[PDB]
Amino acid sequence: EVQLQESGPSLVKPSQTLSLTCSVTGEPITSGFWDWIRKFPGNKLEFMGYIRYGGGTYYNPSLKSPISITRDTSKNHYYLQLNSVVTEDTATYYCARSRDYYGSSGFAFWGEGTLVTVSAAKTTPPSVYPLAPGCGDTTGSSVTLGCLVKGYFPESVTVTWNSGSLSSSVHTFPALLQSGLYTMSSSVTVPSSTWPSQTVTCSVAHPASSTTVDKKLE
Amino acid sequence: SLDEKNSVSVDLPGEMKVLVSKEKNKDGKYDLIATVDKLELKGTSDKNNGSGVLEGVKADKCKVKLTISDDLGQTTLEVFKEDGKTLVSKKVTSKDKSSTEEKFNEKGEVSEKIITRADGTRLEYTGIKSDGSGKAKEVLKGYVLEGTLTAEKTTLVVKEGTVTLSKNISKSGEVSVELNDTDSSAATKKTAAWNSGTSTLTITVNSKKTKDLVFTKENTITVQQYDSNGTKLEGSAVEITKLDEIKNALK
Amino acid sequence: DIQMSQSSSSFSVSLGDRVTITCKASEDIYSRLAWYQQKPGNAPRLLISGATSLETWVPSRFSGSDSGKDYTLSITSLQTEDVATYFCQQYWSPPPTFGGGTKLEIKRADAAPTVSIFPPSSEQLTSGGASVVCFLNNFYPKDINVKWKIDGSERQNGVLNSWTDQDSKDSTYSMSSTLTLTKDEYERHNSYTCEATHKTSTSPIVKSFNRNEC
Repeated sequence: EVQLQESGPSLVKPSQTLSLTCSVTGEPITSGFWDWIRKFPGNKLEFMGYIRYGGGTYYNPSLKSPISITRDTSKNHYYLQLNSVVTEDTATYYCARSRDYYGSSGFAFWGEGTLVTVSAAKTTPPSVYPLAPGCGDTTGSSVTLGCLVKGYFPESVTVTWNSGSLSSSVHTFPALLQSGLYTMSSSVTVPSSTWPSQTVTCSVAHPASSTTVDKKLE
Repeated sequence: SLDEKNSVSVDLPGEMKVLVSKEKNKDGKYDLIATVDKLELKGTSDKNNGSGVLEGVKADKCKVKLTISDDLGQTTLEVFKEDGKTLVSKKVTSKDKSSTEEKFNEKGEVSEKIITRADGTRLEYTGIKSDGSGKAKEVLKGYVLEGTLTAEKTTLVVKEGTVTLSKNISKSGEVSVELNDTDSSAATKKTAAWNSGTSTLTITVNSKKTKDLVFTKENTITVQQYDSNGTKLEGSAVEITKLDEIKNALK
Repeated sequence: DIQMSQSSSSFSVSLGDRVTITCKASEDIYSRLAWYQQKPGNAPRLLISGATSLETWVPSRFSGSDSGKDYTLSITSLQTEDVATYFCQQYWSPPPTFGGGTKLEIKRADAAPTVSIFPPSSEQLTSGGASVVCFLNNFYPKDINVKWKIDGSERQNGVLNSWTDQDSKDSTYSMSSTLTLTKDEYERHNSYTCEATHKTSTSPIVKSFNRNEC
């Protein structure tokens, strides 16, 4: 069965060109319709265009900025190119195969999607701070710890936990922009009998700046 | 047929088309119409994409049935005798232009089979006997290879002098090539080794590798010579275009 | 462009209750409509085609209807696994257009939040900053309030509150609240407190720490 995967940069500056690639496996792109659909920050979906048999294409005429779709049947990859992007081109881009091989139909097979931010702001790595109990009492049955990931820009960081306990409860708080920078946090609850005793560490990765910072708690 | 105002025209494999009604009929099903070889076929479906089964009856009473796959990726067109069970003919066509067209006999047994590949190359089988054997031909661009067929595999053969070249194709599509020369003179006798991993047959004469015959995924054959001492390939591979060229490679 | 309209951005339904989602096209699309289910962190999934034809992976509780004024997607008995956002989309005439999406939230028993306060780290104080955090974990309903008090007086500036998506398993919500000050201002006071006000009580859950305790 087909597998679709989008690839491209997470940050592109206004006036520049956005290029994305869709790597398809399990089926040749020589048959069917292969589309590009984007999801705007307000959770709004938009069809952009498709490439089909013999490299024929169709593009949504309502698009703010013109795009082009090409393919490499040898590589079984197809591409999306949008020149002179604007901040309004910020979205999660998805590639997908139409349901049927002829006619008009829905989008049956989708890729996971890649978030592309269009902004002039400078890429900034996060400052990761460990959140350990602040109080005058020793914990009861379990303990909650966390990690604040502050002031980074291109969205998407990944906080991974490492603890002694093979059972834990993790909460990843959604990133929010304030004064042009992102801040997010994550928490983990583990048995009290396993933290000060057994090391807990948060690993924060920010691909956009090629950074990864591990913070041990306490 | 149906009114443009009343229906959507949908393209299908094998240059076919089907008209799907815009509205559901009095039974809550969409109507389907397609004209095939001057005969209008009819059917209905709970779905409105053009998938389903359509049927019609020839003037000679033969029953015609067209099955359009759920995603419109394939069509199956069957013509049965008036008993609607004994097959007279059957053709399955894919959205990729490949197809299998079978001709049956008086008892409904496939007597002939034509397998068309997406690239247009064909494998034609005739005189198909009850035991799965029969005559075979591979239609390629520029030339035709001939051989036989058995339950196990198809074998196309090319002869030139005392050298016989045999291309085997199993039911799974597996290909293997082999060469045999009845030449006695060890100085002119051809010998060959098959490399499945690369689909290439390396010919040797008088202790020297002479040529590599490559059987491509694109159903073509290419030839490339080895240097004078027979150790490495020279120049570039040249694609065969005529049957004579294969024979020249076997000389 | 045909405008697809989903008038409700979100609903809250009870477990096992019936749900009906509506979709309107600006013009006649003749049931050449598709529906998608999208869960957080996943791509939309084609659920229905031709307005009423379910895809093979869909459970029998789902259905779509043509017989009304517009279009609808119905679930006879809402299961926890159905909490998602549903999008309708027309493919009658180019270009294909989508409805705005209708998000579903599942109801569950009220649950008071587990609250935790955390002082600024040495690493941040070193850089001159000072952020105090309070996690309010596993509560319901979603609506909650956090009040920051420095030495007994409220602080409104420098606050970032982030709620999580409804938990796919227990259906509760969590919220993180950070109060950022400069290290200078921070060291000008001792007691730092966050009060969590929620439906589950009249008296706020209060947590705090004194800056000179270390």
